[PDB]
Amino acid sequence: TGRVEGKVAFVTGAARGQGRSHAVRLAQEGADIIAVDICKPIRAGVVDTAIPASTPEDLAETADLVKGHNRRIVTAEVDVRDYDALKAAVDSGVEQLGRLDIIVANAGIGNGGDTLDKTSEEDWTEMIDINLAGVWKTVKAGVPHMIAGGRGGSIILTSSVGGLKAYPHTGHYVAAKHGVVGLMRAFGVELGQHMIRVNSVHPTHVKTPMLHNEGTFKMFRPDLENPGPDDMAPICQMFHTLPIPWVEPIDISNAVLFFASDEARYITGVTLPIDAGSCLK
Amino acid sequence: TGRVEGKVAFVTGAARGQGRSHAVRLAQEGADIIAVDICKPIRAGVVDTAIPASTPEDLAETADLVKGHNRRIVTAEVDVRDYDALKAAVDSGVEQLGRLDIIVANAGIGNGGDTLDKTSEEDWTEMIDINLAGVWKTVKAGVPHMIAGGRGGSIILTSSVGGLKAYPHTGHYVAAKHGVVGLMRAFGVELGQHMIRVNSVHPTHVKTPMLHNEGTFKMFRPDLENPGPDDMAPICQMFHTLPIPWVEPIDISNAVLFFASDEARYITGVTLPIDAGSCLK
Amino acid sequence: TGRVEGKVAFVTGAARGQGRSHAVRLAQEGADIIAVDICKPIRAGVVDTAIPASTPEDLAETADLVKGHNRRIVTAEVDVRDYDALKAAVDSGVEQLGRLDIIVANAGIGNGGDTLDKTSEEDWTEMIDINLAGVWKTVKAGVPHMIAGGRGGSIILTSSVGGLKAYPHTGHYVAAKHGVVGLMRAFGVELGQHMIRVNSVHPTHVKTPMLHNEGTFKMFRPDLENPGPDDMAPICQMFHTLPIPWVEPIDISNAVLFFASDEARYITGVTLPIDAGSCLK
Amino acid sequence: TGRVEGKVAFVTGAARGQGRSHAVRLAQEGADIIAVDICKPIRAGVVDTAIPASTPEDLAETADLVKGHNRRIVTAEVDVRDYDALKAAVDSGVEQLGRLDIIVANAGIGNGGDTLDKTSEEDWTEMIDINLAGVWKTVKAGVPHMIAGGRGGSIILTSSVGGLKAYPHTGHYVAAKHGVVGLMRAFGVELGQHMIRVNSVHPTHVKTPMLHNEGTFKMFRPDLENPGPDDMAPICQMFHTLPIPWVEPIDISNAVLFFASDEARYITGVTLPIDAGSCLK
Ligand SMILES: NC(=O)c1ccc[n+]([C@@H]2O[C@H](COP(=O)([O-])OP(=O)(O)OC[C@H]3O[C@@H](n4cnc5c(N)ncnc54)[C@H](O)[C@@H]3O)[C@@H](O)[C@H]2O)c1
Ligand SMILES: NC(=O)c1ccc[n+]([C@@H]2O[C@H](COP(=O)([O-])OP(=O)(O)OC[C@H]3O[C@@H](n4cnc5c(N)ncnc54)[C@H](O)[C@@H]3O)[C@@H](O)[C@H]2O)c1
Ligand SMILES: NC(=O)c1ccc[n+]([C@@H]2O[C@H](COP(=O)([O-])OP(=O)(O)OC[C@H]3O[C@@H](n4cnc5c(N)ncnc54)[C@H](O)[C@@H]3O)[C@@H](O)[C@H]2O)c1
Ligand SMILES: NC(=O)c1ccc[n+]([C@@H]2O[C@H](COP(=O)([O-])OP(=O)(O)OC[C@H]3O[C@@H](n4cnc5c(N)ncnc54)[C@H](O)[C@@H]3O)[C@@H](O)[C@H]2O)c1
Repeated sequence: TGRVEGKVAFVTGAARGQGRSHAVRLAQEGADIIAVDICKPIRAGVVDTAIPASTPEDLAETADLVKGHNRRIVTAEVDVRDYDALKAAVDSGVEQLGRLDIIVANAGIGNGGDTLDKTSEEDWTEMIDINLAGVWKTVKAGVPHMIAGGRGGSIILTSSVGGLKAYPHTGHYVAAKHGVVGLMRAFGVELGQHMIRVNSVHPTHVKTPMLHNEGTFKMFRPDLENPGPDDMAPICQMFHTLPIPWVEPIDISNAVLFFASDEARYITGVTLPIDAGSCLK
Repeated sequence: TGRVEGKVAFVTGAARGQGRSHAVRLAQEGADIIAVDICKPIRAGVVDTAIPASTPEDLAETADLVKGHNRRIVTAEVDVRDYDALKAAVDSGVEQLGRLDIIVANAGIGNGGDTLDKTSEEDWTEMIDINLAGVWKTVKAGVPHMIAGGRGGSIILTSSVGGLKAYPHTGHYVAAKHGVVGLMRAFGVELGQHMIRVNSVHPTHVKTPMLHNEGTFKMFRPDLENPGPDDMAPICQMFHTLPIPWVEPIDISNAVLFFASDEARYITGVTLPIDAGSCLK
Repeated sequence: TGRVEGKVAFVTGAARGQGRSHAVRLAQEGADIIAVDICKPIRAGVVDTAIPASTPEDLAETADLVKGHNRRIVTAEVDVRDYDALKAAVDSGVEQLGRLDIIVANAGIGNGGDTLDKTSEEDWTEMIDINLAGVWKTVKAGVPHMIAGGRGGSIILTSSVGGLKAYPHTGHYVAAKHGVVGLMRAFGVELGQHMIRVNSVHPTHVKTPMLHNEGTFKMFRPDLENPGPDDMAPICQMFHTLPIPWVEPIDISNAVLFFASDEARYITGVTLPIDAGSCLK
Repeated sequence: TGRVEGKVAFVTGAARGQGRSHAVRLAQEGADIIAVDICKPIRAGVVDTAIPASTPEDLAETADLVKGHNRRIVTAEVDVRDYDALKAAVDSGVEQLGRLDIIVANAGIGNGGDTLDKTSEEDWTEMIDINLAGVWKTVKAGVPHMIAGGRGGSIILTSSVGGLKAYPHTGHYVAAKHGVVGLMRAFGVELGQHMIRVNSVHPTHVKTPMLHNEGTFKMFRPDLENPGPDDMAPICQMFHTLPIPWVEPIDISNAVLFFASDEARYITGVTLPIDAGSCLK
């Protein structure tokens, strides 16, 4: 039997990166998946962002990978900011798949890059709306289905090392990610009575398009004209106690899997770094 | 002679409660004050709140108390959500008083009271807008004046025990107050280069109208028909290691004063509970 | 293929309880075991302790269980306080089993029960010597074998909820268990360069003879003449967010297994509660 | 009126450095002092230490400074490891001065410098005995006098940044200093009933002979033949968010004074860094 055999997991930001990885790993271990992603640029008139937008095709690819593990998947192209649309998608996914046992609130963005005193209200607001309020909305949408099932469940919120410590030029993201720790604790204290566990994962740098993009390469290596990942690697590695530059999506997925599984049945309220020792520094 | 002699402090939520106490204590110790408060109900059409709104007269009373210590005060009736209006008020205050050395981001609200899965988006959004984004706006408005002075300075953010641990029916407030810890850390890492310190205070229950109101008395003591503070005291006391029911505004002001003063010149990045040992439980 | 297939784990306190469970779970998942336990009363002339001593037969039983999973086990009856004897036992175990990949520093005691200001130096010293210095000695004995292997490895220290928060009448234990968090961090920063991860587990109450003994029953339920586990259960449950009285040894072993496995290859420096939400309170 | 007018403070490690500063600062603010220090080398046959020993004359110099503030002082040359001697000294001090309101458990050492896997049991044991068990003994000796006074009180334990995070080659010290956080929490939960507050201070580098010695200069600047403090400054500064190389004893004393004073009457259970932002990194 797989470690989440017979369960259903709702994963946001599932089009690519960590969210894709979570969908696929959970499916490998026996779960069917409700996979949602915006699949559009975050800001309507704007495609020229450092972090590229995801596409409908990215989400279709996630679906094909999940089906390759002989599991079912319901996909929906929906913005976690649009609560009514998100709730409709989750409602339909639970109709189709029969239950909801696991929530992985993974969807998130980067924007901005100014000091916090020079950050625009537009960048601030978008950041809070997705990375904090969107996580709230994700749990709010899924949890009535988990409660009604009467079997308990497991909720994993994606924070960051930035939910535990700060770094210059990321302050709006740090505020949001710290707020996610509050959501984890608040939901944990309210939902424990239903044998629902709530925990957060805190990745260091992860090899996804959020990290590996031209804008980010240039920010980490302003001394170079056309830096790539190999140029950024030694700078990222300085943040770690283990001598690696970043973790992989599978590393985060393996933590999510642990929390989702019955092997972590009595683990709730925890902030778990998957950070190669960043938080020891 | 005073511990903040010759300094100027910008205090939000100064109409009453802790913010009034901060303004008066800092003035007692030699600071002039830029005091801001919304001075009206939080939600335009709405006075049916458990926590009563502040008034213009409340802020005028604070001003009289500050003047009683032979210090100057500039007051403004402004909502911390309205960044342009807040910035204009602070700009005018610094014109009048000559400098800005201390920021105390104290303004905050309570609302709601449902479980977090049942919290309205209206209540959520108002809470984040004031208790998280309002604190960000407060620092953003004040800090250019502190940087430009070239003398360093001290920024104190008011979080809560709720910014460190959760309690049922307060989850949106907990998310905001945890976000405030992120703001503290983020501003701390960015502003240290200017010899600006950033720290947060985390009160337990404080005797102000935010705690002492009819709605709250009845909520803490549903067994009584007309409960007052004496009836709520033993319930609040159960949260503490020291056998007291709540701290007073002066207790929070004394911590603010410590952080504002040169006696805390090299203290930055700290989360300081004034909590009667709540966080030991 | 087991999650620790082909590895060797060194587990202290392996005669019963959590340590036995760790040996057996790790064996089930493919590891051979170096299992050590004092197998005698902690204090030479003294058998009438609240927590009963382990016996040689207890350790023989652990061995039979590991062999039942078709794995190899080397046992040794040794006190973790006797560094030279412990080192000799580990040296022999590694000779026999070929490598050392995982260290589980699980041996521990309770004693005392007075307030910390009334705790005897005898009780203090024994507590520190086993629960803090014995953990240090365990890692010190095993890690040269792990380093010399050149394959990286994983070290798990057993702390407690008492390594993160205090409770009356357990203060010497709390000091030791907080010291264990220091050892985890210190070894983590030093050993990361070898791709050796170091983490700590923090159990709430666990159903082992350390919890389930006549002395402890009477302490939790002084109102009863002959209390048993059922009488203690509701008191223990008040410490938790999930409505359970205690976790089982397997719950701790499943966390140890996660950290020991390649699925946690980049997780280091973490304090992981398996505490049913005790640390949310 | 001084901020600790009419109080008596018991300070260990009072011969020089931070302890001297605490004694003098508390005296300046109106407290009489029971000042203890070993005033001898730590290890009987041994003066070849990087950190120089204190002397009886150092303690006499502290006493002269306290008397210069027109306060009384009782001095004793006593090792905090010798509980019976320490208790006898405190008992006599309280006879002479009439009460005990404040305890400052400041005495501490450095030794060793190997990795934790290569640290001798001699160095380990001395470190735990003084920096952990010595702190326990200090509170144990003083606190009955505080309890019996019936006026409440304040206990400050000196930990370190090393009680919150680790650094290579300091692991035994880190274990002890983390244990001190456990003592603080344990005493906090037990003594709150008596209106006794317990808190810890966590200095970064402090300009005392523990930091400023030949051995340490050479260790921080192996590239130089005869390095002094000016050469060590930029290396220490790299650990901080504020651009300073170290704090001064007065900075720690100002935090001790705050906690000792009625201005911190409801503050208990807190870990307070005076660290120039080290813990933000
Ligand atoms: N990549 C890193 O280094 C790193 C480090 C720490 C934490 N994180 C966090 O991990 C999580 C996953 O990020 P990732 O690395 O996979 O990045 P990613 O950008 O590859 O994936 C994020 C996915 O979320 C989706 N998304 C964003 N906003 C959305 C919205 N409003 N509604 C629905 N979907 C939305 C995106 O379209 C994208 O497909 C995020 O919360 C991120 O903040 C990332
Ligand atoms: N009272 C408690 O028990 C308690 C406990 C922990 C933390 N806190 C926090 O302490 C701080 C002070 O609260 P208090 O106890 O003095 O309560 P209070 O309600 O007496 O005072 C808060 C003041 O903030 C003002 N304010 C609210 N929203 C505003 C806005 N948008 N713009 C400008 N001013 C605004 C109010 O008008 C009021 O005068 C708040 O951040 C609160 O969350 C309070
Ligand atoms: N049982 C609980 O509720 C609980 C809660 C939190 C943490 N812990 C910790 O979990 C760990 C395991 O305890 P357990 O619950 O399995 O209790 P247990 O008493 O059943 O098992 C502990 C084992 O450690 C062995 N041991 C003790 N001192 C030793 C020494 N000097 N040298 C070698 N072996 C020695 C004992 O003989 C015993 O076999 C301990 O570190 C304990 O402090 C236990
Ligand atoms: N100096 C730093 O950079 C630094 C940084 C963090 C924490 N600390 C801590 O601050 C405290 C004060 O150290 P300091 O900087 O003033 O150093 P210091 O060496 O100048 O002073 C420490 C004093 O403690 C005394 N002492 C040591 N062992 C003793 C014992 N067994 N009994 C009685 N007295 C004893 C010494 O004789 C000395 O007078 C210590 O706990 C230390 O670990 C220091």
